[PDB]
Amino acid sequence: TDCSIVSFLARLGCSSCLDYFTTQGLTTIYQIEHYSMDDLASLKIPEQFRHAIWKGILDHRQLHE
Amino acid sequence: SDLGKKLLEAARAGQDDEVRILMANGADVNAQDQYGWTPLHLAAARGHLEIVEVLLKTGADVNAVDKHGNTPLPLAASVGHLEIVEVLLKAGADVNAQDQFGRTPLHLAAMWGHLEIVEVLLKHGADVNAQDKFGKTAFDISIDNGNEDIVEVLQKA
Repeated sequence: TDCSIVSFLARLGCSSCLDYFTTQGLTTIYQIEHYSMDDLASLKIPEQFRHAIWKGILDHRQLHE
Repeated sequence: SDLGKKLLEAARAGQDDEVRILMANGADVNAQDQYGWTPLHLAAARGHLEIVEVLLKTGADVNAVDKHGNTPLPLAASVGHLEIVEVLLKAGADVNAQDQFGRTPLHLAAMWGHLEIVEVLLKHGADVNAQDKFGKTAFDISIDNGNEDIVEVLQKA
């Protein structure tokens, strides 16, 4: 199973957001696992995607991997 | 390619005049980054219309795919860049291209609530019955995300 941000965003239908993570050196779901709505806003993720990405991160926390 | 790396950065940053100068000086229009994005992917995702135009005029591949099956059209359709969608379609973008999760441009316009893009995609032959890997149509996704204007246009299409 792929822990890349690129796979995570693909699954969420948010691949258009990838370059906002890449420019900050963010490549794995474990780097962003503790990100708030505010952290995502600070990446300049378009507002329309923030809730979906945040719920994806929450879903990852909810696995208790 | 050094000019190719420069072109990807200029396309990312939305610096049209810089893109034009790099293309005039022989930059590879189809340069790729580590994820398989071209300057056209970057300009479509970040909403740089004049750069999309310049890149297409200087021989950009309108159907270039990254390492997860994304073409530029679904990236523009997702963020709601209607002008970019129409320019890509006019340059021969595959309206029903599917990514690794089987999502089409219609799926992603329906997902992120872009009504006028859905309408433009329908006019260009978007497939209302196309199923993604979860078995869902654009209509099903428009329900899931509450995009009510899109539910009304796709209902029993």
